Amino acid sequence: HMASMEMEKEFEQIDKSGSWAAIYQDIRHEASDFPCRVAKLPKNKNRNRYRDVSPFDHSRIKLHQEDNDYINASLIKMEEAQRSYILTQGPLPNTCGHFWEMVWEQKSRGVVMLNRVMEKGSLKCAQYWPQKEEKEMIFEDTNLKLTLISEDIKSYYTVRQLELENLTTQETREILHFHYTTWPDFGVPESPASFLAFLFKVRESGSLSPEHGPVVVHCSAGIGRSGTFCLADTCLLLMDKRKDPSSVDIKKVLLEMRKFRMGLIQTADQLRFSYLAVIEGAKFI
Ligand SMILES: O=C(O)C(=O)Nc1sc2c(c1C(=O)O)CCNC2
Ligand SMILES: [Cl-]
Ligand SMILES: [Cl-]
Repeated sequence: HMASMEMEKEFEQIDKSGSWAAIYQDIRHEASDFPCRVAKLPKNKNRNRYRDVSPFDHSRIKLHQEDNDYINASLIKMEEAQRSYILTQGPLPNTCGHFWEMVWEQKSRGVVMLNRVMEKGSLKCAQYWPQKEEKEMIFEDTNLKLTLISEDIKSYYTVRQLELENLTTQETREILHFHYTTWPDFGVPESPASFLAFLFKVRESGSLSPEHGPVVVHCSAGIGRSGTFCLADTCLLLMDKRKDPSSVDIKKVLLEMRKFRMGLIQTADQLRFSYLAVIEGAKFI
């Protein structure tokens, strides 16, 4: 609760001085810079959505195949918070099989999608999941079948139940798809409240629990909206875990996160929203 007070005070000071842009640029300046050799290999060029968004070598997810283990995905491991997330780009038409291979191999229970397939007339992500029950998808390169089991469309987000089957073994797994449909690219959710309800729904599902593989989180690039979501979740969690006397430094936590994947949170206003969500979330809880 001491942490709640200090964070509100910090928020108000930043807000009054109009320092969000400067503080965000400071974070960009001091963010970790690690090699992305595998990502930059010529043969992986068509596996990357954006030339300026790559996974670091040290934290990238490796596909368990022998010919090419590369996917644009990173493991964010928050030690104190005991949270792990896989942040990845919105799959390309040729990497949908890879995406679901990763989900299978990493034993993820949930996938958090923070974008729409089409945004402002532009394709931002492949249609990597089935839209009708009787029309399943088969990914021949990775030998997986994907079936839409059910779908619940709400005003701010959609929750789906998917069934992923390893065709090689005929083993099946239930995957939860949490699709936030009202979060504009390079923007913020319509309110802290609707963001928090979404986050709480993801939390309640067990998808973030140590008993499962890490949740898969993605937007178009897997850094802007994806970064905002994970930062808020982790910081909210730390607000609860840490006893007085304590504080939660959102800037430090974000820098910690950026050790695992570049460019997490893409605008100063997304950073500001992160503060708001954590502050409001903590008050509610
Ligand atoms: O989807 C997000 O929230 C996100 O970070 N998107 C990003 S990050 C990023 C781009 C995009 C994009 O969507 O066009 C394009 C240029 N490079 C950086
Ligand atoms: Cl969509
Ligand atoms: Cl950046």
